[PDB]
Amino acid sequence: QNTPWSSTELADAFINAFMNEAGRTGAFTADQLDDMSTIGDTIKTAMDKMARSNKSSKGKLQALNMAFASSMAEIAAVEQGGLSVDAKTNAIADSLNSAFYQTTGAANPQFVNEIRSLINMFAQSS
Amino acid sequence: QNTPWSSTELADAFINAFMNEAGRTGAFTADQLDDMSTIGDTIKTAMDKMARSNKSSKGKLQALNMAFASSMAEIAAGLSVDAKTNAIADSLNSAFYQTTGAANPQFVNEIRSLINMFA
Repeated sequence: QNTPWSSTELADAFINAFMNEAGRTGAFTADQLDDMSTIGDTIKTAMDKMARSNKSSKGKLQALNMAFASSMAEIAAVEQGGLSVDAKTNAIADSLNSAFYQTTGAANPQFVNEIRSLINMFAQSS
Repeated sequence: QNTPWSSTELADAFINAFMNEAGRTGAFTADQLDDMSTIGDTIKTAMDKMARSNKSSKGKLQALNMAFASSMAEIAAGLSVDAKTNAIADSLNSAFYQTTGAANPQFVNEIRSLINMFA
């Protein structure tokens, strides 16, 4: 029903809202933000192609959105520079929540807590 | 050199190796393989352009590799989940072997863990 992946426009809106908020947190280096932007742009491109094949779905956009967030988690956990992993984790979580609010009018604590766990998981292997 | 995100050619090789092995497992539907192929093609193209425009980096290749691996897993997520997950794992191992000369059980275990969290 009320998800960021109900359409390509809202899915784009989610990624763009996240990118804007990530930058405003100040928790990430310029290079880290550039890397996030690259992932976001690539995911949006994929979403656009699937939309055009007319075999797209909320589920497929949802999967690409999870891939986007998983990449964000990896950038936060792996790339060095800027603040601590704990600060980065809070920044990713807040930036995701902002994206959920701007596209759905509500938070998504289940999704965000999953990304929190994912960051910790990636952080272990370093 | 030694990892799939060491260079653009190795990152492409990883994605192409994965797609070929994914098809050979027989665990995925034609539509699933098509979507995987589209996402793979999109990422490779982005990387190829980045290399030539001098906007590439290790950070972007490693993150794009995670976007790919997480996409392949989630696109897959019909048949049983464990069978699909094992197919995703076999495809990852084959891709690591063909690009780095060895498997990467650590990476695969992370992907397994990633699948469990989202499910």
